Amino acid sequence: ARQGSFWPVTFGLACCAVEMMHVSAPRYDQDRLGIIFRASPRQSDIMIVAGTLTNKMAPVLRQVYDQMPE
Amino acid sequence: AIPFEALLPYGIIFGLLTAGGGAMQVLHVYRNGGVRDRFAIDQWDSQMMERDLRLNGGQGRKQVDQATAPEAFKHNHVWKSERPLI
Amino acid sequence: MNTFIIFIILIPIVGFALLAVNILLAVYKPYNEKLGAFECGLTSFNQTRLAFNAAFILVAILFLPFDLEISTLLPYVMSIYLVSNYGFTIVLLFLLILIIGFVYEINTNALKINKHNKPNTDSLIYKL
Amino acid sequence: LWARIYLMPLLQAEEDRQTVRRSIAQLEREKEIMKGTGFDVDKSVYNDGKFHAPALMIPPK
Amino acid sequence: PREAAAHWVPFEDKANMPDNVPDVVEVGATSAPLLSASYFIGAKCKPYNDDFMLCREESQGSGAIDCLKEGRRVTRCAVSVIEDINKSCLDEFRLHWQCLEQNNHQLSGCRKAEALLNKCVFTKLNLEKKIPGLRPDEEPVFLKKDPWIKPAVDDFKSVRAYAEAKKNGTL
Amino acid sequence: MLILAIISLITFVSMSKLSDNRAIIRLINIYLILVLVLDSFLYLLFLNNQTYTVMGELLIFNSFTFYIDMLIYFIMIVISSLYGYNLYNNNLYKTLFEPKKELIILFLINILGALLIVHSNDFITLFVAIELQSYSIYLITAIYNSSYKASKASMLYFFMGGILSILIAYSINTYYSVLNSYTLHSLDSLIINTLDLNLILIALSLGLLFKIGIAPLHKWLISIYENTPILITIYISLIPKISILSYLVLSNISINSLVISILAILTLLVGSVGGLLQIKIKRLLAFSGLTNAGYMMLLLLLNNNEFSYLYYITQYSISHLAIFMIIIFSIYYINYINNQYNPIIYVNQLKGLIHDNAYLVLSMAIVVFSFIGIPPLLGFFGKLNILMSILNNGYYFISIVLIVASLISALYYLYLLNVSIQDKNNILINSNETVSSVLSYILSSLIILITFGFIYNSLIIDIFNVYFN
Amino acid sequence: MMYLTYYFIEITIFLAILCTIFIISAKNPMVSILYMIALFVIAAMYLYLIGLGIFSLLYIMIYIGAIAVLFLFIITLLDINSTELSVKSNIRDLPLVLISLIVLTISGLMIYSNDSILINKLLEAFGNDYNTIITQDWFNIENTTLLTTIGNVLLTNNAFILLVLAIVLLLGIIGPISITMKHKE
Amino acid sequence: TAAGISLTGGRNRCFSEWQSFMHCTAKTDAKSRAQCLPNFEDYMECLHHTKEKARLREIESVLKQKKE
Amino acid sequence: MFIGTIILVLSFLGFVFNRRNIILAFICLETMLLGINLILLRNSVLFDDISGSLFAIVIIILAGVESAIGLSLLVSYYRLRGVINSYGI
Amino acid sequence: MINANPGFWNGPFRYLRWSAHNRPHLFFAFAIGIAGPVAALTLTPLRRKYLYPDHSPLPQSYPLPQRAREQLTGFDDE
Amino acid sequence: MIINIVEILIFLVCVLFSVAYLTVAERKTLAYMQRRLGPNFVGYYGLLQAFADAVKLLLKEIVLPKESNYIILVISPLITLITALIGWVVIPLGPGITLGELNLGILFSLAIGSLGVFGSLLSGWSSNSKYSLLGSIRSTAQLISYELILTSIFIIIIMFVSSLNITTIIETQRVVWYCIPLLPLLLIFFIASVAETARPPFDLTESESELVAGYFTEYSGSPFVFFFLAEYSNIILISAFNGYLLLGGYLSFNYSYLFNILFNDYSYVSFLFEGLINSSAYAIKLVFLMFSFIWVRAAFPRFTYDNLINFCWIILLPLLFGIFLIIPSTLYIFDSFPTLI
Ligand SMILES: CCCCCCCCCCCCCCCCCC(=O)OC[C@H](COP(=O)(O)OCCN)OC(=O)CCCCCCCCCCCCCCCCC
Ligand SMILES: CCCCCCCCCCCC(=O)OC[C@H](COP(=O)(O)OCC[N+](C)(C)C)OC(=O)CCCCCCCCCCC
Ligand SMILES: CCCCCCCCCCCCO[C@H]1O[C@H](CO)[C@@H](O[C@H]2O[C@@H](CO)[C@H](O)[C@H](O)[C@@H]2O)[C@H](O)[C@H]1O
Repeated sequence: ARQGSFWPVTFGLACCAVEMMHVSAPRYDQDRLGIIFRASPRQSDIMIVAGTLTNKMAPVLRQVYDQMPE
Repeated sequence: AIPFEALLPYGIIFGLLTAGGGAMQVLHVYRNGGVRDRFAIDQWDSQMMERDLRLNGGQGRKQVDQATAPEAFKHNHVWKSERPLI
Repeated sequence: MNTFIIFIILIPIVGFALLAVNILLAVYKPYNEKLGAFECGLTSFNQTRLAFNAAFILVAILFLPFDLEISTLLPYVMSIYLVSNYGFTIVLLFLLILIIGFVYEINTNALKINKHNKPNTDSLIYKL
Repeated sequence: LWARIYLMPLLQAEEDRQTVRRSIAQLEREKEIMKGTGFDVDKSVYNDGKFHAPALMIPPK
Repeated sequence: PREAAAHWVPFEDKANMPDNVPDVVEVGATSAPLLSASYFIGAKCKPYNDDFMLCREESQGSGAIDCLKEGRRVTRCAVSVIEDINKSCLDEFRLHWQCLEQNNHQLSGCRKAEALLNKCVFTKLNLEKKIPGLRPDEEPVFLKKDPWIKPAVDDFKSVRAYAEAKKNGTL
Repeated sequence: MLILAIISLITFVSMSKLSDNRAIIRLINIYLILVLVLDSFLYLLFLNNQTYTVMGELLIFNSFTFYIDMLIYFIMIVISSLYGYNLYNNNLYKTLFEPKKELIILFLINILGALLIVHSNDFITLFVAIELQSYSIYLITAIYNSSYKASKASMLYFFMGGILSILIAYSINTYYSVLNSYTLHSLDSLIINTLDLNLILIALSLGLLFKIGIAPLHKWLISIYENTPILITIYISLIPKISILSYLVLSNISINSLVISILAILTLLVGSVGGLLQIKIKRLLAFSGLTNAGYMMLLLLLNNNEFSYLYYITQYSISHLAIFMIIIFSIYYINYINNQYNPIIYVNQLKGLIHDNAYLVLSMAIVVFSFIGIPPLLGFFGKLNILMSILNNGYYFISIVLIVASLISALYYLYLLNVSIQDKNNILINSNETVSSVLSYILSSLIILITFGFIYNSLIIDIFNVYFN
Repeated sequence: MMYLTYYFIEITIFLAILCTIFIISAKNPMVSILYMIALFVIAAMYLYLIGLGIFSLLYIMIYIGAIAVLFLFIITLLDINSTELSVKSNIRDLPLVLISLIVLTISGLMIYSNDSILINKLLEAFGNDYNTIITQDWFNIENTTLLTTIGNVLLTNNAFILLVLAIVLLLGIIGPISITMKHKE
Repeated sequence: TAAGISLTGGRNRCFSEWQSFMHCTAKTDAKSRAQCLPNFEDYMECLHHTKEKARLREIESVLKQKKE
Repeated sequence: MFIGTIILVLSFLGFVFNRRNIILAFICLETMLLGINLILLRNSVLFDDISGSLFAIVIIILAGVESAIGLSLLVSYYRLRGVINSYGI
Repeated sequence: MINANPGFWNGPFRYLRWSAHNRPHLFFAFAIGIAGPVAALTLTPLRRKYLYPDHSPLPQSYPLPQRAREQLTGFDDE
Repeated sequence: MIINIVEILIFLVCVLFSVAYLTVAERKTLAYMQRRLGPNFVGYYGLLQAFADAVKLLLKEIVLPKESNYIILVISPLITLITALIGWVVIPLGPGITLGELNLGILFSLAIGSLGVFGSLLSGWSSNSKYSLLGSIRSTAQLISYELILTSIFIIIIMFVSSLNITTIIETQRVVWYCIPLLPLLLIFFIASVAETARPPFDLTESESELVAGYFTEYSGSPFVFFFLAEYSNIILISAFNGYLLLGGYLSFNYSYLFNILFNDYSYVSFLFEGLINSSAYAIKLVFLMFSFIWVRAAFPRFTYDNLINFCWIILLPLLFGIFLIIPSTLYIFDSFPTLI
């Protein structure tokens, strides 16, 4: 169940988000494997840190991470 | 239609609701004794069904076509004694 | 014990099944910030309410009369044959009188949201 | 509706005969409940001379 | 009267009728055969039925006790009609009311048995079905050739019997 | 005509600006005048007191109700004139007295409820009409939503009227539980003397009466009349009273009640005493209305009360309109505008009005001495007819209380006149602005009616003896 | 098995007392509105019990569906401060509360009977002992229910009150616009 | 206006007594209106069942204390 | 008869002895109307009469309009004041 | 502005054209609502005259005859 | 009462599993519209995706934030789900084949649908957040505003059949389905259905709120599963309303000829085949309507709150207040006021 429902949080910060979106695109369909990107961390299980982490953004990253249910 | 993989869940929904309706038809008929259900019943039909229960031996919706009733029908009458409404 | 009664009681007194399954199976070890609420965000002891436009509450206040109108039409549609050509005229007068109020509602523009920061439409005139 | 009309008097005659039976049986029963008193059970609570079914009863138990 | 509410215990009465009231047989037919024989009862028991209702109305309250002779006549006339049906016209009658049972007691689902029964009773007992109140311009719905409203499934036995009767000229 | 007016004005006001509401009020005022002129020949239906039942048996039409309806039209004409015609064409009087867009529609709907109260023959009609009056008059109290006092009064009036409407509904449903009926025609001699029925009936009477300020439930309505605008007070202090008291007079519900006698004595004493220390004008006039409501409560114990009630309610309506109009006219000479809504509050602001306008003070004197009941004015004949009826029917202690209340009320009626005929420094010598012609004529006509209506009393009695007997 | 459903009117009376107490007692007025909804549910139950389920559903769709919704709508949008039920604030009411409870209940039960002596007027109200006989007639040929008859009388015998309720609903539209909206010009 | 109408659209439970009483009122004047006392008593008895309740109280009391 | 009188009386007392809210006042009015309607409908059933049910459905409509108007008036009061306090209506 | 209201009283036909072009949601609602009552007034008698008349009433209760009783026999006792 | 329990369990199983597979149907249909495929990996051909989602969610924490309320957050899903499921009691899959054969079935449906607004109302109260309390308000405004249109269409249909028995409303459509005389009302009822279900293009506050920190449904664990079940059950139930009001419910071609050919007397095979045909018709109509929901999600952009309220109150209700006048007039012109049953 944890594999076949694999819901990351929308934490795209930079140009790696382009590849994330292409993984949601027709050629590679993330939804075929059960993957749905969820806006709020309370509904999420994974955090894909896709982009540079600035010193102005790290507290936000840790808050988003701590808001995620185990 | 081309995408059968997309129609498989619709086929499951269709099959489940269809089989449910069929089994429910069969169970309703078993409950009634080989007769389709009654619906949209008013006061008149309820009172007539109770009368039928008086003329058959409590055998549900069994119908009788005889011209004279048993002599139990004279003493099988029911009046209903209702709680006081408050 | 009818199937209607069985269903309508069974749904409530069973609906907490997966609730209990989830409460017993799942982890629960909260943090402070897992009990938190957002990415950023704060508010001092300023107030308990925000200023709202009139239409937000007027839609709800006007739902009551129009809903009562449409629910008062139920006796007519269940009496339509017995009140033949008399109640028809009566309910038409009813609907017309209640359409007058709807006309008032439309012409006043009571459900419209108005904008404060208008765009300036006045000409540029230079005193010579 | 016309079928139900043509069937009304039959069924109402049945119900009337059963009404008469039970309304008279109840009086003959209350006579034997009220043996040794001057209580007139057949005295109607209505001042007209019309037939009135009981309209109320002691609960069975 | 209203239907019972919030609690109600049935209670019977094991007493017999008084002896100044003569005995009368009951009708003994259930819902469906009585619905099938309604019009033939009305064709024959019109005077007795309306006399029963007129003596009820004239009594002005005492109809249960003043109308017993009249109701006995009504019951006997109905029993005579159904005895004549059973003695003579039982197969078509049974077709009709079994057809009524598999429907919701809608006469619109039983016209093929109704035709045979009406023919039989009109020829043997001389009682015909007539819906009163109509004009000569209005078509009675039980004589319409192609109605809007038809049964979901027309009854099997009735269809076979209608076919055989059209092949043998009974209709 | 009222429903035609309502359905017309809703559209015409929706499709019109706020610059057109005054002219709309003028139009509908002329409409009501034409109605009262052309359609008033219907009095001939009620010759020899012929009574008609209309809408099944839901409405009743007789001479009493036709008269009350003509009176309510006359009142609405005056109150609409006060909104449709500017007193002075100044910026002040375009700031103080402006009609709001929906005010005329609410007035007409309240008039509709008033008349369906007086014409009611079944309690379902009475309740629907009571609610149509009370909801509309809540909204009339609230339409000037830029006033803190008016919003507060709106909400108090909503809740208290709601509770008293609960009482009316309980009374009605209990009457139905007992008799299985909603109609008072169902009552006769036999039913009254066979069933004890006075609790239900007096509960209905009190639920209707406390909605017009009958003591001990007077303070809330007096606060509402104080805290509302003057041109709203003039309406909400009069028309509900006419409606409800006319229903309770036509329906003979409290013919020899002890509770109504007690509460009427209490209303008289309170309405006379409590008005003695009032320094504000509207509270004084509210207590005046309270004691007049007591005088009219007294004739709910008579069983032959049509002439007295109609005379007294007509003269009280004329006097009420006249005194509020005089207070409205006095704002040009007061030296201190208190509010945008109540420009004049205190009685001492009328000090010296005789040196600025003397004939306005003559009008005030006429109205004050009609309130006191001084002959040959109209209030005297009102009080006389009331006394005639109550002494013919055996209320001898109430009569002495009535005299004592008539005397105690004169003090606070004379407070106004006394301060008005006092001397003032800084008098008026000239003013180029003139007050309206129409409103001046209306006030003068009311004053002339108060002064010279006694000439026609013989004729009025002769007409009454044909249409009401 | 028979009398398991006998006391279902008494249970509704008990639950209604409870829900009213909770309305008066709840800290947050949102909870008071929810208990009012529960009281409407209890009343709808009782109406089904005495044989008026049409009114139960009408209540569910009108009261709970619109009026309670509007209550929640306003308390979600307006600041309505509240003082909690306290002993330093409300205990003074107990003497008058009890006096009024006794007087009002006893008068409300006395008012329904026509007997002359006052004590007997309460004793008849508590005289709910004997059951009603429900006999069957065969005179009603149609399928007329309560809603059909309400429509019949309201559109024929009582058309005037319907065409007056129309103006009441017009007020329900025209008043709130006059009070809540501010017209530009 | 809706007087005498049932929940089913017809005559109510206590129609006949009311109609008898109203016939007797139509016959009578306010001075002869006391003739209609038994009719009104019948109407109210049909409504509220006071006398029948007292009767059954007597019957039950004889079933109650004269036996136990 | 009992449930309605009880709801009515308790709602009236919770209206009169309310030192807390305005929402409780609204609620107590609505519950009072409810209690009246329940007594009314019980009598409607016992008499087998339609006038009671007619009056009841009319009360439903009128109470809805009452609620709408009352909660418009509250909104005007709040337009000017901004807070609806424990006291002061 | 571009397509402002021309006023109904400054021309009905032009106003209605403008309404159909710029306010169809109101214009065609008006048409639907108006066409029912007017058709009910004007077309119903033509229907009664030339297509089919109104139906005869349904019984609604037992049709109690408006006569005096007649002596009968048949189906008596014995 | 044994077979009553059996019937209830069959009905529950079929309904809930239909919901769970409607989730997969949504995903796969939207995918193949978008020139992709998914889900196809978490069972054979994707037929265990919903159960994987459920099992995951039923093992996640039930975190409730600091300034939130425990009870409201936890029961609002459950109340919403109860109200969504008890509306299936009156839905017929045949002539009388129903759990609740109520003669007031339309009013039961229309009254239990009135209670779905409380979920969106109470969601806002489960935090000390002032902007979510306004998102609550906007959503509730949308729902109460389109309830009027659904009820109006209900009443316009009941003008043709003077009954609140759903089986009678269906059996009147043996002659013609009410989508033929009232084809625009089919569009209007579908639009108001999509708007009552808060589905795209009417997904304002869900879309609104995922942007902001709050104003949407930030539930985890079992509340979340219950909300999904409520959503995807109300979709099927509002499509059921479409069905039995306008599309004939369970009706199809007349199969009397075929049955007289295949059979000679009433057997249980006869009854089973009748039931299968009827519920097949009902189910294929439901499938089409669900596909239409998905199609509309795939095609169109989103509304704003102003455009939506304006749509409702200034375009749709005028038409329906006109239709209230035109339908009884059409019945009066031709002497066709319908009788009871
Ligand atoms: C509206 C808000 C919602 C709440 C509502 C609450 C329920 C409503 C209660 C009833 C309705 C309120 C009635 C208002 C009070 C005024 C009633 C009234 O004036 O009617 C009295 C009337 C007699 O007066 P009258 O007709 O004028 O004079 C002729 C006399 N032959 O008729 C009578 O003769 C009355 C009969 C006398 C019996 C009165 C019953 C009181 C019994 C209380 C006893 C309590 C026990 C002792 C004390 C306990 C304290 C610990
Ligand atoms: C009527 C408008 C009222 C508005 C206020 C103006 C007062 C008009 C008084 C006329 C009454 C009438 O002449 O009638 C006498 C009425 C009953 O007669 P009627 O059935 O109403 O027929 C009248 C037919 N009219 C309408 C065509 C005229 O008896 C009364 O108890 C009247 C008591 C009122 C006493 C107040 C006297 C005021 C002095 C009048 C100086 C001219
Ligand atoms: C109800 C059964 C009980 C178990 C609960 C099952 C929960 C599973 C619910 C899934 C239902 C489908 O719901 C889901 O659909 C698609 C899945 O691609 C998501 O959509 C997401 O994927 C992409 C597709 O590449 C979309 O473009 C969209 O932008 C979003 O990023 C929706 O945001 C979500 O709502």
